[PDB]
Amino acid sequence: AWRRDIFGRIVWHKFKQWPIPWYLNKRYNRRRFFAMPYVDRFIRLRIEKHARIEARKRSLQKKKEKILHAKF
Amino acid sequence: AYEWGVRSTRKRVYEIPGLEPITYEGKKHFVPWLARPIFPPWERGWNDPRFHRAAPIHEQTLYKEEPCYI
Amino acid sequence: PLHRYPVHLWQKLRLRQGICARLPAHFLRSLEEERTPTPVHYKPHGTKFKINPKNGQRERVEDVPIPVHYPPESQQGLWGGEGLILGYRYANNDKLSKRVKKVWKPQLFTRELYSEILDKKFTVTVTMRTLDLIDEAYGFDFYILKTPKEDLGSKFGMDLKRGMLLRLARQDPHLHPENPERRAAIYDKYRSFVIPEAEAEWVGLTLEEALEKQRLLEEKDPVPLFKVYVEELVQRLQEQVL
Amino acid sequence: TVIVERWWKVPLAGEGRKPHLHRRHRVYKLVEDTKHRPKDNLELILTQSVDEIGVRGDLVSVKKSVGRNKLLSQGLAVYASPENRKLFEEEKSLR
Amino acid sequence: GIYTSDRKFVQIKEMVPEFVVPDLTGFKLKPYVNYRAPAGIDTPLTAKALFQETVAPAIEKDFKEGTFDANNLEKYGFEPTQEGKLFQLYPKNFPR
Amino acid sequence: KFVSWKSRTKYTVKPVKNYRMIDFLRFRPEKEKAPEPFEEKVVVVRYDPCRSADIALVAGGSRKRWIIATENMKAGDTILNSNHIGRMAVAAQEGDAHPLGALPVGTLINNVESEPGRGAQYIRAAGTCGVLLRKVNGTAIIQLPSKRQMQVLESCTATVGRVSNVNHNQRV
RNA sequence: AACUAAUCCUAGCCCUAGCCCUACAAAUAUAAUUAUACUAUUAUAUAAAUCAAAACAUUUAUAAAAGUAUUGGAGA
RNA sequence: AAUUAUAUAACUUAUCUAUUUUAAGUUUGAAAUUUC
Repeated sequence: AWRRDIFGRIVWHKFKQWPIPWYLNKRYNRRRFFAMPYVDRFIRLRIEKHARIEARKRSLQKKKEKILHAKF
Repeated sequence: AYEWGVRSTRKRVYEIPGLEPITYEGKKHFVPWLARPIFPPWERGWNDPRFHRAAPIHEQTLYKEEPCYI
Repeated sequence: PLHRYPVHLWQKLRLRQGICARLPAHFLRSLEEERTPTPVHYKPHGTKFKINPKNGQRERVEDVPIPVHYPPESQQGLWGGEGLILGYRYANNDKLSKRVKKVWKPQLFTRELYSEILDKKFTVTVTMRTLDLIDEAYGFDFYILKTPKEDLGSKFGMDLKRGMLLRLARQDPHLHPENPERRAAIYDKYRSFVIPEAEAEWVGLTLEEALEKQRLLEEKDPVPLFKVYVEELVQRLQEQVL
Repeated sequence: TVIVERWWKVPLAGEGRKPHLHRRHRVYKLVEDTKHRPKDNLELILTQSVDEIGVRGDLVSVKKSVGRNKLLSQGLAVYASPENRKLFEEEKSLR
Repeated sequence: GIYTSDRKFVQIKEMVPEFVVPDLTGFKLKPYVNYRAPAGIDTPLTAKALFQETVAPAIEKDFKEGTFDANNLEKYGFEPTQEGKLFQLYPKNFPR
Repeated sequence: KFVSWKSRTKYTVKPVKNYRMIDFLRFRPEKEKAPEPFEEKVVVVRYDPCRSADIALVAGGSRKRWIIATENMKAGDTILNSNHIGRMAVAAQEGDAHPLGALPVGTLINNVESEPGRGAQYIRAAGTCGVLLRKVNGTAIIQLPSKRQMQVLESCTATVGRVSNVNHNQRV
């Protein structure tokens, strides 16, 4: 199933075989599938980072375009 | 008498009628923002000695009211 | 870069797309609508225009609500709009005196009230103002149902409202068990608040609860492709027969 | 109930804006607080007998907590709603 | 195997994999194929193709005869549960 | 990493890794006895590392339990523990546990409890003795080592005699 | 015509514009990345100060009307 | 030190509680200001 990790990302969680149910398994409950409040800052950075990535590739493309103009 | 044992180590939505509160049972893991489910008895399907517990003495067929001193 | 829509519009965009759009309209309206709580610690201006004494000119007026802090404990009780006013005080109420940090606490109490709809006596944190409102509302059950969420100012009260609305809506026999004649009287007494069962279910539900409920409502076990193809084959064969 | 008013006049925001509060605008004056006052009077009906405040069945005006903490808490007094008030007089009429 | 209390190893026969080796006698397929043999265009099998090849003929015959009902979906090959089969499609209970 | 060491489930007379579990509720009915007066034997007067006074092992019936030793407690002595409130003066052997009602005024006592059932908490140090200043009906006055005179119900248990090391309070 | 050296042009970036976003297996929060039980499972109070007032103390920003009326150790 | 010292703390009165016939004073001082 799709689950949210402690980093705020949504990732597919593959289920594991256990002899006891989840509620009787404290260790499985010990595993954290919830995001902490401080991840809100990270989420904004991810959106900004994605926007930054688009800018960087465009800058990278511009440098490659210089080669086209320079060669021809 | 002196008390032995440091004190440090010493030990709504549900009430609404006609509806059942949502719980993280579907999630299969605890989350603070969902209600704690009430779980019915679990059935392993086989006997595990490591987790098996001996039956009480009184329920034994050989239990006798008279005390036998050995 | 820069976000075309401000951060506050991010919430609106999320509500307009995904499971939030699929949420029931009645519940969506309840969340979207915001109603100002009845003033308690401040008096709104009676008139919208006044003559300034200095210039003798009519000027439009504005209302400044006093800041009031409502602790979560109020969400577990039934407060009649009273709240903790946190701020600074001047000793003896003269500006020439020292400033002291002050927390003003309305006197709070825990008392028991009987609910006819639920036929149970609930021990609740309540203030004297709420008791007057209950009498003005013509009953504790009436007060919970009549009072809006903001004026009620209690999650516990909202939970009672959902239960009362759900109880009234369903004509549930659980009301006053083994007294069918008495059950009808309670429904007739509070008949004004009868509403569709769907709406009553979502009254007072938290956002996390609402999203999970809608997710559960729309969750569907995967359809075995055998069944899907069997119906498709039969439909195609039946269509061919036509 | 506590009522407070800002000491410092806040510049008017006009027709459709919100004034921006400042540090001196954060200081408030206490016009009235029930805590400093003695308990205000409250109207209640004695459902039992209490010493030297009357007898069961009478309507007495007593200070809110003083009446509430002693009479109502023990159960001596009760609140008089409009519905039970009309019922009580009808019951008293039949009495 | 399982390590029980007292630090003693106890091998479990069931958990020990057994290599099922097929008989290659009479089998005409070898590691390599002729360059003389033309290659076949890849046609990955799908549920639609599998259902059409196996399940469709039975229903088509039954539909014309009229001996079709919803209750008998298992008759045409539906499995209500994977329990009872040594190899369960979901959840997978066998190794590669 | 701090775990309480006072976690022994079973009361024992053997030193515990050593700590010997002391009993400050003198009249605890031992096995195979009704809540009636019972007698015990002082097996040995041992040394307690965790207490200034020396502890004397007192055993009766099928139960053996450590207790504080009085001034004249010695090995082989017999110690009586009675719950009955004597109509007349009850025979007093130093170290015996008796209700304040049983004892007469002026008898030195130790290991007294402020409230019935509380257990001995004062006069547990070496050389400390409580004097029964006054006795009336069900109330008695006992002078604690702090010199604070307290009035308690006669149900409270008092052990006759002073604590061992009679000259501990006189140390210079 | 000498050794050490030197020579080069893009690697890429920067500012605005535009634009919100909705981009294998196996193992893992236990001791993370240890294929199955242990042990239940959980962040955060005005932001302050520095700083300015040449120190320091209330105090110190974070379309036009207009830097006007006002406020302020009436001073920054 | 001088001067104040509604941090708090106490008492008195309210307060809040029982019965039943923090604020305002004052005091300590968390401190503040000035001088040494």
